Amino acid sequence: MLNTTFANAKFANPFMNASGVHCMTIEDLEELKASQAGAYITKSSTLEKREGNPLPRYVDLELGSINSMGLPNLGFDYYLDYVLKNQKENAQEGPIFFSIAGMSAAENIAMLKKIQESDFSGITELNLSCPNVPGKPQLAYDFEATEKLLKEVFTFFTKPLGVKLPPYFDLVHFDIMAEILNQFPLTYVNSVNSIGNGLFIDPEAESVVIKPKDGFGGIGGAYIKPTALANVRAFYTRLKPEIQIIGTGGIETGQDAFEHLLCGATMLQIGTALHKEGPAIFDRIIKELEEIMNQKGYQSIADFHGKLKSL
Amino acid sequence: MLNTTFANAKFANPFMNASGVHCMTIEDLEELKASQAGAYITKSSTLEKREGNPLPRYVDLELGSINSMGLPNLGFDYYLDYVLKNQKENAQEGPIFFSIAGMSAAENIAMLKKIQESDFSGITELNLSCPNVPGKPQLAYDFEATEKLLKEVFTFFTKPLGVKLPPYFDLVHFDIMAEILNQFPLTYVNSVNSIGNGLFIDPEAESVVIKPKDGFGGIGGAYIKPTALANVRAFYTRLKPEIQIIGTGGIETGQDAFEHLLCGATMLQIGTALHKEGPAIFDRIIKELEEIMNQKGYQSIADFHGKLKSL
Ligand SMILES: Cc1cc2nc3c(=O)[nH]c(=O)nc-3n(C[C@H](O)[C@H](O)[C@H](O)COP(=O)(O)O)c2cc1C
Ligand SMILES: Cc1cc2nc3c(=O)[nH]c(=O)nc-3n(C[C@H](O)[C@H](O)[C@H](O)COP(=O)(O)O)c2cc1C
Repeated sequence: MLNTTFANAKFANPFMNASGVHCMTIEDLEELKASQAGAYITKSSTLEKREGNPLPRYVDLELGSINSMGLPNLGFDYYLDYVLKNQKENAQEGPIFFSIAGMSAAENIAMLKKIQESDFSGITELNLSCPNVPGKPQLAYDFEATEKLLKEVFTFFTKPLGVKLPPYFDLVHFDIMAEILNQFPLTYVNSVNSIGNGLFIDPEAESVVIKPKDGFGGIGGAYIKPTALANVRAFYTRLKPEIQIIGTGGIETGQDAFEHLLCGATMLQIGTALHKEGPAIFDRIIKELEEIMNQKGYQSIADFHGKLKSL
Repeated sequence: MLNTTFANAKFANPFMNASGVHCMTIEDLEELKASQAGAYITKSSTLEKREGNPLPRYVDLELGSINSMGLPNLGFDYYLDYVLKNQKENAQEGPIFFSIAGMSAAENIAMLKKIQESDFSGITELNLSCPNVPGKPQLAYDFEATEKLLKEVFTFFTKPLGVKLPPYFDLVHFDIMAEILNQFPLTYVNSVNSIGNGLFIDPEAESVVIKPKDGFGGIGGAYIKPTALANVRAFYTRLKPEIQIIGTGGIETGQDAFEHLLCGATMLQIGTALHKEGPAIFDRIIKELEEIMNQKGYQSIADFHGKLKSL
């Protein structure tokens, strides 16, 4: 009963992995294809293969996780060849999502041109918010640079495109972003990427727990649900209906999923919890969401989607 | 063993209430004076009395709190007369802190002029980040507006002044702010105010939990510690040594306090936990911190202050 329509495609359920979790190699991707995830997305890629930051760069926290991966990925070509080959063996219902995170505007345009010129018929996600790349600030916090990039992208990109955004914390920022985004034929916006540059400390050792950037890393998990929900909701009420929303952040139980959908998310991505549990999480959370719906007498997501009530 | 020197004043310990919690009326303040807090601060005031937002506007959460108080306060004159009367009857070792949060630059300058002209010899905290006032974006997220205001304030304000800042999530933002602040004879910066505009949902009722701003409110408590610690540490390494730091955010145990001190905070403010526990919290947390220090063989905060180790 979780059938979903997103970007003109039908998915068995709205669950996907969040980019960067369990999607580094073809082996990881095949495991997601074999799981009950309704769809899956590749690790954000760059033109050149990258090793990422020094270890340790990821730590499981009681309330979530902190990481500073530094974009380790097997390179743009590796992922493109994989998706193109999978396009031929139609053994999946729905398109695959392809994430790109170029280190500069030039690199993102180059990758998008290649995607546009290829036979790829899936969905592309432009990551404008990686908080863990030393020397590179989050492009999506610079409204002007963001508007400039999107203008150049839409002069040639005609395929489905969505943007992964960092969290915003001021209503006026939502107004400004929504206005910039509403002018483009975007397929979706995905909120949110990690809460950037947080710090976790081991009081006994009196030190940080991750090696890169003096311990500052992206925060995810339970810590960020309040912000994730707010971002999904704030955008749901300001974006033109043509642009759908993928909600990412703090999803660990069917209840968390239910809350994102109530705010207005259509697809849902699980990061930290999937990293901790493995692909079996999809089976568990699908069962949990269905139980919630059963108890409430709901037979489809359309019964409550975007219907969060004010007081 | 928690003796502290801050703004050239000596305090029995570094603990104080965070502005807005247990400090609305003279009765609240007197209870703080009678508790074991090393110092205390008043509720942010405006020139005129304010009722604040409709109820419910504050909700305790398992991992913190969410609120949209709307600056309810008894007015600038009420707090000033109270602090002035207290100065006469010298029954306190250490100045009292006075928070102001005018709805416009003009209102802030007017209150500051009044403080400058009065006999007030305590410390003033200028709130540049109230995220719960409908229609007003956080001034501190506007670097240019913030620089202008401080430029004007320092052309006449000669008494001790500190600034309460909203959390920042991009290292470049820390660089820009540190450069703006370093040019002024500021006494301190207080990081951080609530994580702005989060959302909490009651899944059973399928609605938000607070009435104002459609349920969007400031987040505090365990949810924000990683961000709080990061802000304190990021500023500690960029600000000129003359500007000290007050760390606020997610403090509820001695260990949380220890982590803030390890990052570089000198004074510590407790918000959410004090709202939940009452002034008796000071007695508990002081014992917990001393217990940690005893186990490690530390006899004063100077032994580990700002000594967080990188990997
Ligand atoms: C180990 C790790 C790596 C990540 N890598 C990326 C990445 O390559 N691309 C991206 O857009 N987001 C990345 N994310 C961030 C997320 O996709 C997601 O937005 C985030 O973790 C918030 O969700 P969560 O609370 O479920 O973790 C990563 C998160 C983690 C935990
Ligand atoms: C009920 C409430 C009212 C608040 N009022 C103010 C206020 O008037 N001025 C201010 O600077 N901060 C205000 N804050 C924010 C805090 O002083 C503090 O920055 C925040 O709660 C983060 O700390 P915590 O994690 O200990 O709550 C308020 C917080 C709460 C819980």
